[PDB]
Amino acid sequence: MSITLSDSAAARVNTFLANRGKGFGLRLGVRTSGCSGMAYVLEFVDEPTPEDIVFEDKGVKVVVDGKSLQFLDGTQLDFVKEGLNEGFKFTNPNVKD
Amino acid sequence: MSITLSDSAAARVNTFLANRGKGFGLRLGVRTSGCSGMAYVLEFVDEPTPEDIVFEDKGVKVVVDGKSLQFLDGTQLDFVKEGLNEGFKFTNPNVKD
Amino acid sequence: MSITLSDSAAARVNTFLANRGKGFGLRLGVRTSGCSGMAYVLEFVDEPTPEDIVFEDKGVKVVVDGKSLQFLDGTQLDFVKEGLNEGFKFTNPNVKD
Amino acid sequence: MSITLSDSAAARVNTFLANRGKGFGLRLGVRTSGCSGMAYVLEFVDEPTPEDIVFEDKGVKVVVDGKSLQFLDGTQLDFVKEGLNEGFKFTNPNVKD
Repeated sequence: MSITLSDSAAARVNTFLANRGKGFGLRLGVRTSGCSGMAYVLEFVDEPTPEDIVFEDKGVKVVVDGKSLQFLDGTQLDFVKEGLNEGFKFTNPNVKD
Repeated sequence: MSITLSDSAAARVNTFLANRGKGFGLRLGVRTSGCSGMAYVLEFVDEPTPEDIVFEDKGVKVVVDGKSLQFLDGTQLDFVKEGLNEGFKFTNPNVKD
Repeated sequence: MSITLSDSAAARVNTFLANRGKGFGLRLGVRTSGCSGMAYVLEFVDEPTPEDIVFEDKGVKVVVDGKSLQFLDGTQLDFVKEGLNEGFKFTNPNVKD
Repeated sequence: MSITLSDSAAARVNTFLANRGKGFGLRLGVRTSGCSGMAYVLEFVDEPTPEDIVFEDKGVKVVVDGKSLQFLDGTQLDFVKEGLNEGFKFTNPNVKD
């Protein structure tokens, strides 16, 4: 944590968790986009691994691999509707552009 | 640091710094690629700002904004030649894909 | 996590948790010793706060305030017997002396 | 950096550096106080090692071992006079007591 969710993102995640009928909560992750690039990833979690770090915002369990925490700290997960596009959006004060 | 450069990257950076004729060294940075994405950035530096953190690998000064250090720690800057493509490549043990 | 417990520490903590009859697990914390000093602190936890980060080693829930994580990462909690003294001991590879 | 010096601390350090007649600046470090304890350390630096991270506040070069940066980030070095006592004092918002 110092990872936060906006109302709409928590709502969206809770919506997903409710329709599914099970699950511990939300996984934030990170992967290479290619060569000089990082991509954020979202997944459902049923079970935290022993490698995982677990925390809470707006009553949503967020699971983050311990090794990925350096990249994700300070992240605000938002859910936005822009034009014909609707989906999750990651923000950092520390980062820019 | 715990940011490292490979021989070829240091060489490449030193090559760039030599042909240019001036410069303090190398800036590692980070920017949003879009929505759920981070892009690594490389720039020349003539002057560290007071916000900057400075360190050394293979006698190359690396300058990193203090706020970007969470994302870049553990980074190995390499320089690779693959097919018709030649350029810088960022690696992290912590990250994957 | 990247916070670990030795066998004896986990045993000791589980022993404590068993005799007590309840509790979520273990809190690792940090406080000022005075002027130029930090002291590690151990406490029982019944409830993770929303500020807390939770993780696992040897089936012991470790709770760490999100703000204290910078100081505690890489910590090995051990439990040692030395002479007439027996108690918890904190180690870091990164740190020395 | 995100390590800062107060006016009095920078003054004090610069005073020390001036009377000495040489030196690159200031080393912030960390050592074990004993068992469950950390102590902050201050030293002069003439030469940053390749392991070191260098930054600036109030035109004072602060040198911090890369491995010690997790413990020192967010530190405010102050210099205070309290009673018959006068000396350096380390603060963190993140930490308490």
